[PDB]
Amino acid sequence: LWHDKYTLRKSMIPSFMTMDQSRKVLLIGKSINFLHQVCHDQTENAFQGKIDAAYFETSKYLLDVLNKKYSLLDHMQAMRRYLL
Amino acid sequence: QFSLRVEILPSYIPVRVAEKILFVGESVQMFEKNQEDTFAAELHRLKQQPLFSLVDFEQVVDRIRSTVAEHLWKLMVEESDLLGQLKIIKDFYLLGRGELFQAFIDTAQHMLKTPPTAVTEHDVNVAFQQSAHKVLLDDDNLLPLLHLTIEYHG
Repeated sequence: LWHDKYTLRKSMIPSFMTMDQSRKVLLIGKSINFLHQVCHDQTENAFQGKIDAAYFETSKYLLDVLNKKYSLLDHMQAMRRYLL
Repeated sequence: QFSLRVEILPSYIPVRVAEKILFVGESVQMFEKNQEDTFAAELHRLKQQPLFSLVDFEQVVDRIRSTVAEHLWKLMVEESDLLGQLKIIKDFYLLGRGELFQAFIDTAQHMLKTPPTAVTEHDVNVAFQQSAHKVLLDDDNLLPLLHLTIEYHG
């Protein structure tokens, strides 16, 4: 649900959003869409501050649900002890 | 005793949740507080959604499912003691109390090597009853619940 189903449309980006800002929305939308289905969980200058506010909160929450409900880190260490 | 339908079931609905529905209901019809109204608000809420989102349809079903299952386990073990009943099945079905059978075999032996007739069905229920008393097992409970059968004439 990460590699596909999301495409940055180069044609319909408004001029008043820089090409880098358009990759922070495609990443906040994907971070919430993936948090619901697969993870199985449910919950200008002020404009630039809104994107970053929606970034430094959603992503920081995605790791918490991915380290407490699934222990993503505890598998990396365990996948070195045995498989390596 | 209800069933499920597949030839009429919707397309986008998976069979997994369909099975979940079939169990959460039959567990009520057979079974004849706050866990009743709150869910009604949840179901009504979905009726307001202008787009059917399966990813949410399950988060309300599974909670309802886990609540009745948690409520049913409370009765199937604590109130209606399953351990005692399983302890009965292991003893008699699976020959757990083998000491009862070596005496029953010792007595009800000649009356079974002959081919079976219409009378042998009662000729053993007594011998089995003579057995439980022969091993000083005195319990009017669970004693008449055990009835040996004779598959005769077919």
